[PDB]
Amino acid sequence: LDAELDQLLQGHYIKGYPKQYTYFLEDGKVKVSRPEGVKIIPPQSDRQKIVLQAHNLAHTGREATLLKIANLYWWPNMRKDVVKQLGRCQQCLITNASNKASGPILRPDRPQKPFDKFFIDYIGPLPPSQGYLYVLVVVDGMTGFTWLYPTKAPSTSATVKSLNVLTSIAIPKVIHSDQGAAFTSSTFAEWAKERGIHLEFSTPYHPQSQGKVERKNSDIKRLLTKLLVGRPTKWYDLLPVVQLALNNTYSPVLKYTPHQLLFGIDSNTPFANQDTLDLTREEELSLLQEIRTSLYHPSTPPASSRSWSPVVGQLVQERVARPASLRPRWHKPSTVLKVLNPRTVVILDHLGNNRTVSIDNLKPTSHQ
Amino acid sequence: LDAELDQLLQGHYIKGYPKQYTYFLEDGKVKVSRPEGVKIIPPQSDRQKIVLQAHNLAHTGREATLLKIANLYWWPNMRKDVVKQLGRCQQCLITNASNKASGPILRPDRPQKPFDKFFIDYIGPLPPSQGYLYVLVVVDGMTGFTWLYPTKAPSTSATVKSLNVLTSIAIPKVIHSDQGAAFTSSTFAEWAKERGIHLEFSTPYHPQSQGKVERKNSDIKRLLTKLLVGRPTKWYDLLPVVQLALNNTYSPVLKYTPHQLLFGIDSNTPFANQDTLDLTREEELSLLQEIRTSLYHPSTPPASSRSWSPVVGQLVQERVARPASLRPRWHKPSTVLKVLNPRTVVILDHLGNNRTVSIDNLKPTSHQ
Amino acid sequence: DRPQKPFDKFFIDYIGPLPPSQGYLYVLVVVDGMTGFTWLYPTKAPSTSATVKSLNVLTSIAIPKVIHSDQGAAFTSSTFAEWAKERGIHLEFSTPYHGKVERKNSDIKRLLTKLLVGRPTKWYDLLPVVQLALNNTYSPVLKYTPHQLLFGIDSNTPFANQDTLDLTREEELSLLQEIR
Amino acid sequence: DRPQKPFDKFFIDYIGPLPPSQGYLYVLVVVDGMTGFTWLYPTKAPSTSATVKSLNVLTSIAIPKVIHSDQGAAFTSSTFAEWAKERGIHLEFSTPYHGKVERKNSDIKRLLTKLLVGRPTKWYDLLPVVQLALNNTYSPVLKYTPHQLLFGIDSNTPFANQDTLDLTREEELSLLQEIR
DNA sequence: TGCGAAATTCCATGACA
DNA sequence: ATTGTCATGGAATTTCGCA
DNA sequence: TGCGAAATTCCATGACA
DNA sequence: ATTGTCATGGAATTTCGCA
Ligand SMILES: [Mn+2]
Ligand SMILES: [Mn+2]
Ligand SMILES: [Mn+2]
Ligand SMILES: [Mn+2]
Ligand SMILES: [N+]
Ligand SMILES: [N+]
Ligand SMILES: [Zn+2]
Ligand SMILES: [Zn+2]
Repeated sequence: LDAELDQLLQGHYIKGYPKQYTYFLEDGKVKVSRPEGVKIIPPQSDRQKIVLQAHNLAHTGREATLLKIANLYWWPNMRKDVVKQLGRCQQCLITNASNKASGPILRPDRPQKPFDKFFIDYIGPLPPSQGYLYVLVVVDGMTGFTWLYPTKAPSTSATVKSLNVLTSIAIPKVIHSDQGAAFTSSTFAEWAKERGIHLEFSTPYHPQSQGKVERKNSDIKRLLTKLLVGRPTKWYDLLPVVQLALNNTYSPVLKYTPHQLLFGIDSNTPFANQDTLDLTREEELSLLQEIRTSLYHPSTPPASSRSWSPVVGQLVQERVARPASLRPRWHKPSTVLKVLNPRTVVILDHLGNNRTVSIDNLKPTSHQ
Repeated sequence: LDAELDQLLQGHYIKGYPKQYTYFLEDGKVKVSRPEGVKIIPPQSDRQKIVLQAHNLAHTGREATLLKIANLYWWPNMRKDVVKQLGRCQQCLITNASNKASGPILRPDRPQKPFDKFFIDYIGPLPPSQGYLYVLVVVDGMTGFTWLYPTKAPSTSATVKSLNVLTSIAIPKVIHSDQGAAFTSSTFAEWAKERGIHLEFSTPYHPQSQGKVERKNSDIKRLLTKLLVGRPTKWYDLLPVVQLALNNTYSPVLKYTPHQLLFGIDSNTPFANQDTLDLTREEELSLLQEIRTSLYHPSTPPASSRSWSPVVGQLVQERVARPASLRPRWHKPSTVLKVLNPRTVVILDHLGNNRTVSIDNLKPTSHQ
Repeated sequence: DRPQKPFDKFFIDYIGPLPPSQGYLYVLVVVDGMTGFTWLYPTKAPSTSATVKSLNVLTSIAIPKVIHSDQGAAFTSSTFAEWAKERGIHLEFSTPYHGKVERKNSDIKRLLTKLLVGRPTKWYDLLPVVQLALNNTYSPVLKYTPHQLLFGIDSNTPFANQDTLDLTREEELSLLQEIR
Repeated sequence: DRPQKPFDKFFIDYIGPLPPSQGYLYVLVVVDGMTGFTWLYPTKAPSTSATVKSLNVLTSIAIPKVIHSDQGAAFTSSTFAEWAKERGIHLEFSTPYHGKVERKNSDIKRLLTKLLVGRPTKWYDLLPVVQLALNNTYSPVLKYTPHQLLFGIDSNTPFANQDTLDLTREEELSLLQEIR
């Protein structure tokens, strides 16, 4: 109000308003001679409404908002008031993009043993082949050894059917998957409990988390493609061929096929490696245990120059999953309960539920 | 054949086969004692079929192919034969991904004058509003000044209707668009010829090329979103508001609104800039010509460490546009006729048609 | 006193009734005072709402400080009053029955007649070219065309032939044939 | 002579007819010679094609150098001959009417009976557990279970109770009740 | 001829397709 | 026959207000 | 204790979602 | 309650074959 502006008009000094300038009255308002021109100094009691009207024109960020205000007004520390507003505009907070990258990816340790962890996932739909439209892909964590089962749907029941056949060979400690209907259903849960299998789940909408299997899907599709060139897309009869082909293919970085990681000896397939011909099986298994421990493990990459890591109690926003046309891409702000690791957090989604969430599906709410 | 292998068995030296090793016969085949073990040296007349069978198992690249062959065989310069095969496998060439990035983007000069160039494009479909489903976005190249027209379809006829209304203000030299049905039709062509407007087209499937307008679409949608928060998505009545809002918004880097670039003076809208109050219109227009020439222009960024630039006569492959499920993502190899610029080429698509194409839709065929 | 700028004042007025053209009967004429730039809008009536509908399009591009009009029914209604107040546009009325602007209004009436003759129905489609003409026509007073004054540049459509504008003998008689 | 490895030899044979279980009547038994690892496949017949269908699944995981069988009809057909030649699998026949492997074949017949009793129809569903059992059962000869010999590791399902395998009095009489 | 804070500029990030 | 663009908001850098 | 070429390893790029 | 991955094919680096 007129409070602070009065003493200013007389010429006695107030903190914030530089004394070297000349402040006067004209047309009813307090003005000031600034190098860029003459600007109205509104009363503090007016400043909020102003910042608001300016920002609201096109819902602009800091500078683009400031530049409108600086057209008519000047007051001390303008951006501070501008930013106060931005941090309060529900509409900008939930609609704007982030301009801060996720922190650098973790590279989890390779499972130590075959059957310690399975990654599973569905591929499809695909062109119908013999009435089948999907492929269930199971990928052993440690070996990369992969099983494929053609299905009619990505259903719990088709999953159970296939895994009963698979587990006839061995039972895994853990099975990891995404939060797909087929895997989160309680029917599947009970099938797992019934066998002492622990179900592990990827944070929501974060397929990197099943990276092992997503990545294997790529090869599966790539080789199916090559094989079906200029033929009609009858992929049903090729699953068995692709399974075999891939399980017996060298990873250039490991110098081992998944089959060799699984069994320590090639079977009767072409170009079978013969180097352990003379060792007894036991000598073979002993050399296989050593091969398994000394495999290459990638290291976490350098952070990008403008990343953020999550801090307990930080205000953050989860990404809207399937956002409707012309609706916000972000949820309202929520609070970081617990940092499970630099790339995974538990947030209270201010409903409020506990959610475990990847930082790739998060932005740090702007302006504190 | 037995030719070269014979002299080898006796112990007299042949080029390529290191003399320090011992070559012998056993089980009917020529063998050799290599540090990793004993390997069959097949006759040159056999080597191709071998590389082929190995590569064909899972259609593997260089190393992963080599490692299969090295299980049974050794011969001089194995990878050379491996690579010869890879460069001939139609199926790998058209299905594999590239592992070489496009060269660094060009930053074209800003049009010199308003109406020198329009970028145009359609947004939609959107939730129906008053029976309208699209928005025609016209963006003047130099100013960023943008016009919006609600349409029922992204049709030639709706385009012509809208641009007749727009061109009532001025006629542009050039109109640039993508190769959308609505703009490539001859009805549109004739509408352009009828007015001395030159039609310019983005290379196929390369929206960066209409970057100006694509980018403006983002703001249009972003502001429509903010404005429709918690309301039903009635966007028809908001187009006029968004047009105005955006045309009068500062670009922080230029420190000018598109409106000011267009007219050199703000109109009666909030926070109108008053700095040229005292100049005559002519003094204003003179200062506007100077503002227009000295605008910020980005510079081409640094090449990424593994990029390729196109060379006349190079074998390259165009990306398949809408590739069916389990079909190749690349077309057969074709030849670079002419390098229009480091990011644009004319290729003979071995049908053969002339096509002008962005390097972003190209990979350099592998293995020469 | 501060020199005259574009957007300082828009002068509006209706022309018609005309012959029906694609369902339309009138023209709302908007002339910027400083520049002499002309905008035309076809309407079905000279009503407050046909005015508001049309000015809404124009005021999406540029908003004038002041609108000037005669005391036409359309412009003196309280609806139209409300409409302007909403936009901080000030209304200004020439007194009942009483420069650069008035010449433009005359030009429009005349240039229309020059082309409606022979085809009194095709005027809707001609409104775009009519405008480009009007706006790329040299002012003898100022050295410049309204396009140049508006945008600070030459236009890609100069009307190098400042034209007859005048009704020839074939027309005078076929315009006196249409009237009968 | 080179020591014996897994995949060196698969021993196959049919068991049945059994009581109908979900449409199936037989079991194709595949036992790896070196490891003693067992794979079981339900079939509707002991035919070349039920064999080929089943081995196709198994030979998607691992291909044996040699298959060994009796001179069963299924295995001596030229179809089955063709099938193996295609895969570089060599066929090997025990002479008509004539170690580690034979014990396994006995175990399977016995362990099945131990559970089919009371529920002669539910065997299809039990084939998975039957296998895990067979393959996580300690060999007294070798220190190891076939799982360990196959994969070079302990399994997450050890069958710590090497079990009765023997028919009790309640069963002996209800298996003699089923037969009547 | 130098200090603390404010104003400005820089620029990586992401989204338009 | 052609070619990426730019709002954004923390950080880095420059300028201001004062001696 | 050093040269030319071959073999191997490195690693950015892109695609699975 | 959880976490990216790896085939690929030019380039960079190491090793080999020979003195
Ligand atoms: Mn009138
Ligand atoms: Mn038998
Ligand atoms: Mn677009
Ligand atoms: Mn997936
Ligand atoms: N880990
Ligand atoms: N350019
Ligand atoms: Zn806002
Ligand atoms: Zn291939």
